[PDB]
Amino acid sequence: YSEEEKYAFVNWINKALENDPDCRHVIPMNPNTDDLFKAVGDGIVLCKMINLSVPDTIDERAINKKKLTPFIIQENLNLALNSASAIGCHVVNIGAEDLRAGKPHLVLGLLWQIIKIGLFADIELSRNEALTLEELMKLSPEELLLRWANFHLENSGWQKINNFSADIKDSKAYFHLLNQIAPKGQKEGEPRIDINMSGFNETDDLKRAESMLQQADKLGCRQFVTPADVVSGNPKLNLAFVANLFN
Repeated sequence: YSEEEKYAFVNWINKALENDPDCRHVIPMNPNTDDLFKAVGDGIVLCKMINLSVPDTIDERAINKKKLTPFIIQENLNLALNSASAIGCHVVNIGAEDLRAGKPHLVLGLLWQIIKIGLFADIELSRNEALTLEELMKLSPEELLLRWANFHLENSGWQKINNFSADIKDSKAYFHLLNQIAPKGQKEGEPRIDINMSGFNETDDLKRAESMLQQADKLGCRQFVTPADVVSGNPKLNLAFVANLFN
């Protein structure tokens, strides 16, 4: 199974459910161990995540938290599966038992589907003034994102990209992106954040991804990729990192 996805998903979930009063028994998880696989076994985390991607999908009142017997748990699990299928996940290949047993590929497969949904949703249910608009509307989340990236990419005089894997491996594009995407101080009350462009000339691709990521952190966006995932052009993890900068 992908250790890189496991790790990425742990740090995302730890951040997402940091202050949830119902997950204190399991959050923060250790990204280097297989506790992501055991943590999922009671259904609570999954249900919670579903509502983060699509609000009001599961009633909190319907999730069982206290005194979890085996039956209560499978109820939690089946509820997670039925609701996820309902928001668009392809989960026909999994039942409560597989989750209860923490099967890697299955757990990582379901988690991604829920995460992607919430990542892409914001790009969808958010724009209008932010943009024939009707035609741009008929544009998929991923293409709309490349359109959005390339926009900032040219406003900074850097060349455009055609993808988020092979094209982003050296961090030079991500650097100008962060640079253009950073707060400028003009709003209700969000202060400017200027990012350090040194690191851009790091020479070692891996040392530049670290520097780039160090800057993404200032924005609160150091998620989904590690220097290694940036340099290997991981498509899934690099797509999620970019969608999050939009989001």
